[PDB]
Amino acid sequence: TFKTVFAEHISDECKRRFYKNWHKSKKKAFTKYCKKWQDDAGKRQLDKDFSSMKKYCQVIRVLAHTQMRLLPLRQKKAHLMEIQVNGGTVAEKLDWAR
Amino acid sequence: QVLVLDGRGHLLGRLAAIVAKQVLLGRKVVVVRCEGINISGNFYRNKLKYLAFLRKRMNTNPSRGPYHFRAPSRIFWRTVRGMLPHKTKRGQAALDRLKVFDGIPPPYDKKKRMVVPAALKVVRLKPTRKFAYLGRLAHEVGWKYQAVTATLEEKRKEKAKIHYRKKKQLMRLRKQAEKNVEKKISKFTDVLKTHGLLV
Amino acid sequence: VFRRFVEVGRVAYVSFGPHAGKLVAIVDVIDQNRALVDGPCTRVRRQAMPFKCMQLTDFILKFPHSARQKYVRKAWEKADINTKWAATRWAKKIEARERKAKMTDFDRYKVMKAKKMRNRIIKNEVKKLQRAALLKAS
Amino acid sequence: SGRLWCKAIFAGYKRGLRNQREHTALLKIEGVYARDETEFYLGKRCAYVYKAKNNTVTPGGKPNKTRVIWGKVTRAHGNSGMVRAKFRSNLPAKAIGHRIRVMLYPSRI
Amino acid sequence: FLKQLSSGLLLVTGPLSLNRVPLRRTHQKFVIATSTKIDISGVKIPKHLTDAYFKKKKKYEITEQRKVDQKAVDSQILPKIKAVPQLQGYLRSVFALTNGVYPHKLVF
RNA sequence: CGCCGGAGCCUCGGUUGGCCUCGGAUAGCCGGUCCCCCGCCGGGGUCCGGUGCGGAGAGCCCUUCGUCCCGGGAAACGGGGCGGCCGGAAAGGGGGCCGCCCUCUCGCCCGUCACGCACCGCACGUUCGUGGGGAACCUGGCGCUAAACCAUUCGUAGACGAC
RNA sequence: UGGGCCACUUUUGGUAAGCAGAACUGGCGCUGCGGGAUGAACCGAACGCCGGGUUAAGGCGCCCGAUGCCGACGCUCAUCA
RNA sequence: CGGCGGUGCGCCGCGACCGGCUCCGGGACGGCUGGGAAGGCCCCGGCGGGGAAGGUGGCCCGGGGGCCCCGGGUGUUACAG
Ligand SMILES: [Mg+2]
Ligand SMILES: [Mg+2]
Ligand SMILES: [Mg+2]
Ligand SMILES: [Mg+2]
Ligand SMILES: [Mg+2]
Ligand SMILES: [Mg+2]
Ligand SMILES: [Mg+2]
Ligand SMILES: [Mg+2]
Ligand SMILES: [Mg+2]
Ligand SMILES: [Mg+2]
Repeated sequence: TFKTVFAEHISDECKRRFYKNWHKSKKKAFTKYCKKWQDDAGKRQLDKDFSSMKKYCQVIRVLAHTQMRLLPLRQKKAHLMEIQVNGGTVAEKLDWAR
Repeated sequence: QVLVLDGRGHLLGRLAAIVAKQVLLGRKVVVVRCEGINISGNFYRNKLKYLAFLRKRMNTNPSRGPYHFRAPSRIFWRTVRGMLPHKTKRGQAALDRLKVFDGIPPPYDKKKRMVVPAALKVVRLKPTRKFAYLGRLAHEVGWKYQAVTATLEEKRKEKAKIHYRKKKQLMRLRKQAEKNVEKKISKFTDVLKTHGLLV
Repeated sequence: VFRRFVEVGRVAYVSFGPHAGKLVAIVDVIDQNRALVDGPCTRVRRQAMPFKCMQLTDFILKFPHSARQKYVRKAWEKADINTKWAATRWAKKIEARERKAKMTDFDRYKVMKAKKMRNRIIKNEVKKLQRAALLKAS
Repeated sequence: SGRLWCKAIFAGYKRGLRNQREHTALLKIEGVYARDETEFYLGKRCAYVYKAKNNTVTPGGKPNKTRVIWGKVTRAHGNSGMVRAKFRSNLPAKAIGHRIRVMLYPSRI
Repeated sequence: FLKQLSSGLLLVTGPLSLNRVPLRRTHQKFVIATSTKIDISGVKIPKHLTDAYFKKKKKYEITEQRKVDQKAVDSQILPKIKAVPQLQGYLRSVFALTNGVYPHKLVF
């Protein structure tokens, strides 16, 4: 794995995945990471990361999770997986993904 | 202090014996480009030797039997291990101070590589005799990173070519400089030529 | 393509063995791996000598394939092989190596002190040339 | 203000294939690779330097952690440049493949 | 090197202005003789200095007798080694072993 | 509790200058030139040089007693200590460059002048090294206030754990 | 003690046997040691406790002491050497 | 902080000479043989008489050239032996 970039906003559905006990936690996951998007230097660094991924990587896999609030199941913790992106050049794969 | 040897053009067993002896003596040895190691005898013979080794297996539970590594670096490492007394603390320490790689990783891409003329194919084998390439042998036995290493190696080769051209220009410039300042530096060129450091 | 050949008359340099560092001439070829050599003006008797301990030079002097000591000697003196070999860069490198081996401690200190300044000056002028090339290329 | 001792490696003990004689040690000095080339080092005294837990007295200084077992190069060994060394205490087996200092001062030049 | 004493110990001088080695005794075995000589035959060493002089007596203080003896000998010896170029610098430097330098291969 | 920023203690050992890089052929190689030919400087053509490799790992680089006077030689564009520009992903580079605020004519090579515990013949001396690891002494600055397991629940699980 | 066994050459029965039976000498049994990877009888050599030297049989790519000789002359390619 | 005669050193070390035993190195001298064999120098030692090719010049043919080199033919020292 070369680099991992997350979205600015991640729903509590996916946040539940990161905790073994969501009832006793403070829900602090990504609370300090989310600030990389709203700051000028942070988003400049993010664009630098995207440029590095564009110029170095070979296969691009996108992270997506199911919406479990639309289901009759008891559990509310979303299932997060990696789905590979197949297509043209790495640059346009990354552009489509972003 | 670390002995770095370029494996391209070397014979497997003869290089391994010297590596094992040096490592027992106490040097830290890194063997690089293990896909370029040669073995005497034709490819079909060598691959049947390795296929018989592959057939060797523990009947009761194969997961506990011999481990048949497919990487050329691991093949060389296992040969050295067989030449070492690896069932003792001394042999294990020797194996620890030995390090073996495939291709040329970039701690060592920028360092000069040594060769061992006692274990070179062109010196030890008659030109009419046949030989085999360890990279091809490993690929046909099950190694899965032959092309990746080739592309990375051609990248390294292009970068090294650029560096070598720059160095050639630089030291040609140095020779021009010495020709320029020979009038001033004659007082030392003569005392070096009278002791054999020059020409 | 080859440039040096083992024929009758070519002089050769003895790399190792008893008569190492001396020049011999091929007088006759005995077999695949043995030759008859003779140094008349360089302290080598007529004897069989293997090809493995010799290495040819770019000098050929003419005598019959079974000539005698006097005739080989006169051909050698006519050709002036001693002076030509002394002029040769091969012998220059040989004697430079000998002199460097013979160098002593005081000579080592002298050479160290001299090459310190020689490298310093050459490095400074190299920097000057780099600056000139950079300014003319920018 | 530099090194005044040559570098040697304690290769092993005097031995056959199945018997070990601990009172004699085998040494590789660097740069010497011939029996006729080992002649310089006969009679030179050699030392093994190691460190321990607590201090010991030192000649001309305050006590420190260093300790030394002294020896002497006796005669050559084989054809490849080995020599035989005899130490006033048999070298510990943990010193296999470690540095042994070979001095110069018992000189006869 | 100056002379050998009656006890077999070499009498070494050393120039104080060069390498801070005073009139001292040394052992013939623990030295290396380089192939560099000084035309010292035209130098007179005072007779009174001997093994009895140089032997340890019993904090050490340098006596005026030692200082004046050293002054005489060193003033006699300095000009003769100033006549050899770079010799003062060679004497002032310190011998040491570096990488790849093998004692059995180098002519001392 | 985390990063930047003082003496020390204990303990674990080794070590006693660096080499910063073409790719390769071996019945053949290496370095320049370009009057010439295509291509984004490279490949080739030509020619001239080396090849028991000297643009040689049989090699190269650094080469450490120190300080104090004057002279020569070398430098003058040099030596050291701030902001920008580039240098890298196979197991990411502490390298170069540009402007910089200041300073020295001191660094290197030849000479002149003396001096330092000259410790009285003697051993592990001389580094890498503010080394790795563990406790506390400590002056400040910039910062932050989690999660796992148990207990309970579930049954997509289950001998018990586990999930 | 009165169960023996093994080996060079000789030798009887048996197709043969690590079979069964004899002659000569030497061994193992009663015996450690260096070499033959490993082994009762094979090769060398027999033993108080040690230091230096040198050997036997066998060896000197590495395990593993020793050729890290600029060793000599040839033969041999084996997809079962 | 006495000279001698004898005993030893609190611990760690060093040197020198003597003798014994070993492993090497550097010199120089002489004997024997086919009273060494070959070989060196004295115009191939000189004087004559022969031999042949692993045939030198010479001559003949051809080619690669620009007088030299190369292959074959003949032959008996000539400009090698
Ligand atoms: Mg230390
Ligand atoms: Mg009974
Ligand atoms: Mg029977
Ligand atoms: Mg019994
Ligand atoms: Mg008995
Ligand atoms: Mg027995
Ligand atoms: Mg066997
Ligand atoms: Mg027998
Ligand atoms: Mg013994
Ligand atoms: Mg063996």
